[PDB]
Amino acid sequence: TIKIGINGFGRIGRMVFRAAQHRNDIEIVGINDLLDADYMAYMLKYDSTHGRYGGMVEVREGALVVNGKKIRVTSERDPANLKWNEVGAVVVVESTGLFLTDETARKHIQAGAKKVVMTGPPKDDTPMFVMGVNNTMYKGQEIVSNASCTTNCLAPLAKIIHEKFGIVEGLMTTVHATTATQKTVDGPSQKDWRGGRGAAQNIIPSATGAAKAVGKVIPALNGRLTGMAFRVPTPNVSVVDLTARLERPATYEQICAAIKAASEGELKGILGYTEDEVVSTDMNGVALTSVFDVKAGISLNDRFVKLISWYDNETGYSHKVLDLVAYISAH
Amino acid sequence: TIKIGINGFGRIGRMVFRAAQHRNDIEIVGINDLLDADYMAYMLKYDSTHGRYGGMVEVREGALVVNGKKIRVTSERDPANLKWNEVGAVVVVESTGLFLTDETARKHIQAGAKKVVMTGPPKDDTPMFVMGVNNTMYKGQEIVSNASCTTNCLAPLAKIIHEKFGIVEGLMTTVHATTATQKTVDGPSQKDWRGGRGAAQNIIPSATGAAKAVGKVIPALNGRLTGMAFRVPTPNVSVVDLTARLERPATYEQICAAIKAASEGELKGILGYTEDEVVSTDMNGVALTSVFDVKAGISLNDRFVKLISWYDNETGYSHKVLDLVAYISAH
Ligand SMILES: NC(=O)c1ccc[n+]([C@@H]2O[C@H](COP(=O)([O-])OP(=O)(O)OC[C@H]3O[C@@H](n4cnc5c(N)ncnc54)[C@H](O)[C@@H]3O)[C@@H](O)[C@H]2O)c1
Ligand SMILES: NC(=O)c1ccc[n+]([C@@H]2O[C@H](COP(=O)([O-])OP(=O)(O)OC[C@H]3O[C@@H](n4cnc5c(N)ncnc54)[C@H](O)[C@@H]3O)[C@@H](O)[C@H]2O)c1
Repeated sequence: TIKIGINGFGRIGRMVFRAAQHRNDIEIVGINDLLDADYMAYMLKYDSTHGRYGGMVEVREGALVVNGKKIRVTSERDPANLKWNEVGAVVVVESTGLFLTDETARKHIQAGAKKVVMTGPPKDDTPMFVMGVNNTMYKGQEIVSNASCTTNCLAPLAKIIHEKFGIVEGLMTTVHATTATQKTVDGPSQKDWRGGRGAAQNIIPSATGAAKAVGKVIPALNGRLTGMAFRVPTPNVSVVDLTARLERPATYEQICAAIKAASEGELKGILGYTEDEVVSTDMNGVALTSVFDVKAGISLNDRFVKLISWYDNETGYSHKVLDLVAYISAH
Repeated sequence: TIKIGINGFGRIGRMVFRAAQHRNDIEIVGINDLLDADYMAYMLKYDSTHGRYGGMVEVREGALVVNGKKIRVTSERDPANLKWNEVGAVVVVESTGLFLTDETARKHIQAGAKKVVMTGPPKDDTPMFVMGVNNTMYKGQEIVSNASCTTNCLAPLAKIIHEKFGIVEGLMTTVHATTATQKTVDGPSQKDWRGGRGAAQNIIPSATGAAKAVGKVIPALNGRLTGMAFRVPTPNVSVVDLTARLERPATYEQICAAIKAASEGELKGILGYTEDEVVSTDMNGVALTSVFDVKAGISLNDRFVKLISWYDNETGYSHKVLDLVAYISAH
């Protein structure tokens, strides 16, 4: 069993925790945040988006006891102090949002861990992996990134479309749920002025590197994709809108058939497929990283198409963080 | 002044009413809905989106008195019974959403009006006009349409881009505010299943003919544009995202300069321009039909670009309804 630590018990930290509770191959042995143990237990027990936790949670002698297993709780702001080897944590999930460079993430190795997975795109040349797209390119690196939720939705889709028909060029928009970085009412966001504006009141444009990042995980698409985002007033679940110019002609039904085939084969469990009249809440809790929406998209012609794919930005990404942990542990 | 009637005193009906109150060339002489005069006064007086009406509103002898002028209030379900001649209403704004064919709209002419402006796209081949784009093509027709809010946003933008650089092909997404057709909680929408789902809970994909309609008001673009929509949990203000392949190379700066020039010249008061870090609420109450957002869009390369333009779907469209009324009255 792979023993892991979580640094940052936030939306992703807690949903990674939840995702682990039905896996036999991974066990959480310690959690670090800026919280007392009793408060951590409360944050795990109750969830506005995903409902009440479906295990037993208690606090005993300053540790979390979840379904019988003791979990060390610490509140070290500096992860270099974490003594991960003392609880046998070999991989740390770095989900604070704050430690996205080699130097900062490597504090966990200074503290006794063997490997680290960042839960966001790096600010340096730390390698990014996306399950089902380029994870097999892993070369034993101690510190890696699982990219972003948006990259995890776009990349599996772009893989299939590019392999089957070729992407000459593509532009992406993601319509994305509100996140923790945003504000309830207009407030200060000195590095992202639009992102300070009240989240529930507004459609809020945002830059995103997620489309360009697809060219890092699919090198054939380097320079062939970019995009942007709109943040909107929903609490979870997002959607990619990819407008692509194709190398070779394909009707909309041929495109749908290729995606369906991929969802049943190579990308099973990663890329999914629906023909139902779905809305965002229908994807809340779905562990797929990309769910292609047949009826939502549209072709102008045989070489210019708009493709729509959903992603539960909390749940799917979190399950794939653990898939990446398992992958790098076996390789 | 041009004496007009309004049929359907809803979001558009009321915002058309509000748009008329600082024009000296148009006078509202009668309003029809399914409502008592006292309730109609209440609906005008108070508005969740646009605030309190800034005039005096009184009810006297079952008519509205607004700023000391008498306005007839009726509640005829069948517009053939409206006796528009009795109040001297020459043009009728048809804003119920129900009478979008020649035969249904023409009931107003049977009822004594001379011309009708439908406030949505027709279900038949009634001619559509967009101010600044094809209104000069008007040929004296009795029954016309002002198209949709979305077409009024996209058409002025597409006009500038096509005229300056040429559009090979384009695909549009609009991220659109909730409207009256939607439901507060999951409810019945037999002709539009997704649109029945709870509006405030969901991102809701939706079909729209607005991009294809641009090809009717700009014939050179026939067959070159299509698109779709996402409905999101905001009360007003929407945005167009146009992804276009260009006939000749243009930098993002050159594109912006062409839009700025059009906004100051030919399309002044129709298409606007901002370089600020705006969000949707900043456009609430803006009477422009298209507001180009410099910082939100992005070029992949000199021939493939994503262009973002806002629209207050209530206010902009309503002002342009009155501009069309004035135009058809003088031509
Ligand atoms: N929410 C999503 O949809 C999503 C999806 C994919 C990736 N991500 C990424 O994952 C990261 C976390 O996102 P989130 O949405 O979970 O954020 P979040 O704000 O919900 O969680 C961050 C947590 O880190 C804790 N924290 C802050 N400083 C700390 C420190 N010095 N030591 C320990 N804990 C600390 C906070 O108390 C909080 O519980 C970010 O990089 C984000 O971009 C988020
Ligand atoms: N709201 C927008 O953003 C927007 C923008 C552009 C165009 N439009 C179009 O304008 C039209 C009206 O839209 P809205 O959003 O104002 O709708 P709405 O539902 O707010 O208003 C419709 C009004 O018509 C009244 N009505 C219904 N049946 C009637 C009848 N038989 N006789 C008289 N009145 C009747 C209703 O009581 C209601 O007040 C629709 O075609 C819509 O697509 C709407």
